[PDB]
Amino acid sequence: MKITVLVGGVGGARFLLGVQNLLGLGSFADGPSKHELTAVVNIGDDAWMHGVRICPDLDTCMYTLGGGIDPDRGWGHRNETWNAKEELAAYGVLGDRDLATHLVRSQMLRAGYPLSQVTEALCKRWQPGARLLPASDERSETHVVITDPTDGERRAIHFQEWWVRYRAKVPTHSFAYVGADQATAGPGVVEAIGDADIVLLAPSNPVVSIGPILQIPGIRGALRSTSAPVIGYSPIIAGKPLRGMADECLKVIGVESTSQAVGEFFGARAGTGLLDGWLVHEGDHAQIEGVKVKAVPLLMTDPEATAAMVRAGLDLAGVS
Amino acid sequence: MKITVLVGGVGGARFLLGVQNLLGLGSFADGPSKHELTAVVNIGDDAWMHGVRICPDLDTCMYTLGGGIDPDRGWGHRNETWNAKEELAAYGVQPDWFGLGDRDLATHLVRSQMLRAGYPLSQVTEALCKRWQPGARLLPASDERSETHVVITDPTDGERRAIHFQEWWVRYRAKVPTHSFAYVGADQATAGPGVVEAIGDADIVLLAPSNPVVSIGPILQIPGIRGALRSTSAPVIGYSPIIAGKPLRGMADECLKVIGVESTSQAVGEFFGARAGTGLLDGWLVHEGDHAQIEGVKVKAVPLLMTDPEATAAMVRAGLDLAGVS
Ligand SMILES: Nc1nc2c(ncn2[C@@H]2O[C@H](COP(=O)(O)OP(=O)(O)O)[C@@H](O)[C@H]2O)c(=O)[nH]1
Ligand SMILES: Nc1nc2c(ncn2[C@@H]2O[C@H](COP(=O)(O)OP(=O)(O)O)[C@@H](O)[C@H]2O)c(=O)[nH]1
Ligand SMILES: O=c1nc2n(C[C@H](O)[C@H](O)[C@H](O)CO)c3cc(O)ccc3cc-2c(=O)[nH]1
Ligand SMILES: [Ca+2]
Ligand SMILES: [Ca+2]
Ligand SMILES: [Ca+2]
Ligand SMILES: [Ca+2]
Repeated sequence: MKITVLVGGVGGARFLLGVQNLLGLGSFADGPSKHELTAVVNIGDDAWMHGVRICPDLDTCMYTLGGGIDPDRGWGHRNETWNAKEELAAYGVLGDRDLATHLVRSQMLRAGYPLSQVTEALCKRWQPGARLLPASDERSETHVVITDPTDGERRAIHFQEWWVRYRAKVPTHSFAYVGADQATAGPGVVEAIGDADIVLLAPSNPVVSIGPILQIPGIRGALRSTSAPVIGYSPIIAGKPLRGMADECLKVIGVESTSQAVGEFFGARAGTGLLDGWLVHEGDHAQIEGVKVKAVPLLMTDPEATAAMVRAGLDLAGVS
Repeated sequence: MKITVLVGGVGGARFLLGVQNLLGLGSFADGPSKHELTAVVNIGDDAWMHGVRICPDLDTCMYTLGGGIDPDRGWGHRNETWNAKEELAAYGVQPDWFGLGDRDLATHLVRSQMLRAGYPLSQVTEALCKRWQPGARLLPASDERSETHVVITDPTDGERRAIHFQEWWVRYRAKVPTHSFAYVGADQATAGPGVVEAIGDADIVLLAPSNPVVSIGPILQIPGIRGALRSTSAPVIGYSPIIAGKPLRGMADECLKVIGVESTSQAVGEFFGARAGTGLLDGWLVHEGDHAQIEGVKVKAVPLLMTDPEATAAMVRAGLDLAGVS
């Protein structure tokens, strides 16, 4: 009755919604449920900005599961304004509702509360119906090393600045996980991975959403050691118009945007890797030595479809 | 050439506007500027709230002179929204009694981040003023902390408590029994950069008709500042903030009562005193129809309503004239 999912980004929040729907948790609860959902949430995008601490993935899971996301925009609060952002532009340097979260979190961190407890405190308001554990209570911020065009020097940029400003506009060389080597697995993270009935890798971006969770010392070891089946979900959805575009962050590490490539990225637990099973969308193929591969529908069209997706993860692992 | 004015918030900014219109400064600039206006701004109301630093007096002048102030509120931005404040309420956090506007919050965020990175307030203020272009030099009385505290009888328990000015003013609206003010940090605060010099090199120094106990007073509590006023060669002209028989914006009467000073122009004048003896004033202007005696102080009844920048401009002229300054 214990399921733990590693997540990052909007897609992670959507996958958790499916988990909740299948198991009657959170918004989808009819009576008190038989299951506990634990999310090990990416902190690689977290940043100090404008004197306040911003944790996008933890916030996106919290708001999404708490039913606070705007149905028509898909991101951000309902009836959001960006007046504070507007004045910040005028000052020459982030919704208003979003800022309140930031002020509260910042006040807690500066008063000594670790992020895990900041998160629990915010979740008393949102009541996501899930345990959202930050991968780490220490800093571990995903950066991108570019060739800077002012002087030609390699520089590390915060992933967030890279994504808006520099992506596809200057040469990019690698990712750096700033602070990761000095970070420890956040409270409960190794325990949540060790005691689970099943561990699911959400179909988030493998490099910058699941990937940085894996750079936290202790987390990768937990995954290799745990007796819970580990089932990963492919993030590659073929069949789009013009056959889609390759993933920009997989490009940075020279990894093809195929279910086969992302699968080899995580690799087989039978070997040095992390996966016992690997789900791909129907019509897609992957053969990976040691890894059970199955094509099923993998579109998170709504919680009902994601619930089917989660159900197929249990079945491949053989978990009830 | 050089005018230095001690100011609070809404009233100091309003008086400062009069200075600007009289001299063709800031928003009122019509051709080459012949004058330099320096404001020494009260920092006694400054407070940390929700993890961000609030400087209401500096902000209100900054917003007012820069054409951003809320016309009917007198504090905070025009067309302000309060969604961020609303969300703080929804999270159930404290204090829920202090209005952090969404537009206003950006100032607080930029200011808080710069101070935390070691920038002194004076530099934060100049930086913020590059966007607003107030047309005046807004000097914090000090780059160090000097916050007015209020000794009340707390209505929860009947106990004596000290509260920050913000809680006295915003939460209780000065309606709790009030016993004294403490200028916590003033004796340890150094006069801000340029403040003593602006007082010394001024052709004239003007005390805006701001709140005497909680707006001008706390400036005068910074050790360096009071000496500059006494030791300066520029005449010091004060404006009574009390228009006897006419209630005015703010709680000046309540603040005067705490320090046991009658709400009359003569009493406020004597509060500040005469430079001939132990005081600070050379001159002291009051509203027409008001009589005031101050030994050592030239007192002149003149119109004293800040109804508009043109009317205030005349008020400024009457100080120059009483000082004998051109
Ligand atoms: N398999 C699968 N992957 C998806 C679906 N929707 C989105 N994704 C993947 O989710 C990734 C983006 O999600 P995420 O890592 O959470 O970061 P985000 O950019 O903030 O949304 C994309 O690279 C997609 O490949 C879906 O329905 N199925
Ligand atoms: N003489 C005079 N004083 C005024 C007038 N309008 C407001 N005041 C005074 O100015 C004070 C407010 O200025 P200040 O203390 O800087 O504003 P605050 O800090 O925002 O309260 C009030 O307490 C009033 O007594 C006016 O027209 N004439
Ligand atoms: O009465 C109020 N005055 C508010 N003021 C005015 C200020 O608190 C006091 O009027 C001054 O301290 C005294 O003049 C603010 C000033 C700021 O710079 C920033 C925020 C506020 C918020 C309030 C408020 O919520 N209620
Ligand atoms: Ca298609
Ligand atoms: Ca004030
Ligand atoms: Ca000091
Ligand atoms: Ca004293």
